[PDB]
Order: sequence, then C-alpha cells, then structure tokens
Amino acid sequence: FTNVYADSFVIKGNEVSQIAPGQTGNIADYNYKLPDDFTGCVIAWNSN
Amino acid sequence: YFPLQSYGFRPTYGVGHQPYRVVVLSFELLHAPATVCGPKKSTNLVKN
Repeated sequence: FTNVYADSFVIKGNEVSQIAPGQTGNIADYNYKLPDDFTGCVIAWNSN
Repeated sequence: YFPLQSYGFRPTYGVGHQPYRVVVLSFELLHAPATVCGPKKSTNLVKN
C-alpha cells in the first residue's frame, strides 16, 4: 500500500466494539467515524 | 485467536454491511445422462 497512515488512540474496554466499520452511537460519532469500506487492521492491546 | 468472527447485523447499517441471503445453483450441462429439469411438452417420436 502507498501509505499506511497508522493511527493512535487509547479507549476503555467498552469502545472496542465501537471502533468498527459502520457503527453508530455517541462514541465513534463524536470522535472517530472509521468510515465503512475502509481497508483496516485495528489492534487493541491491554494497557492497564 | 478464535478462527470465527461473528457479525452483529443491525437495521442501521448501510447497504454494504446489511445481510443478504444467497442461493448458488451449481450444475453441469454437458454430462450425458440427466435425471432432472426441463419444463417442456413432449411430442411423439417420428423414428424416420
């Protein structure tokens, strides 16, 4: 791919399902749209 | 990781993520014998 454009943010363990294509609700509408049909690879790592 | 990922279909997703029911009819036409198909009316057999 021409540019990876890797992203960085921290969430709590309730938004993992919100960072997903096509989903709605406060979280992921207020902040990261993460628009549907994007080629993606979201990695969630416990940072406790 | 578990090899299967469930997907929760919701009425609020766009057409790219909505569920679709698909039926694939797989068949060979050139196999010499057949036991099925043909909505045709037969005639007599002339024999010459």
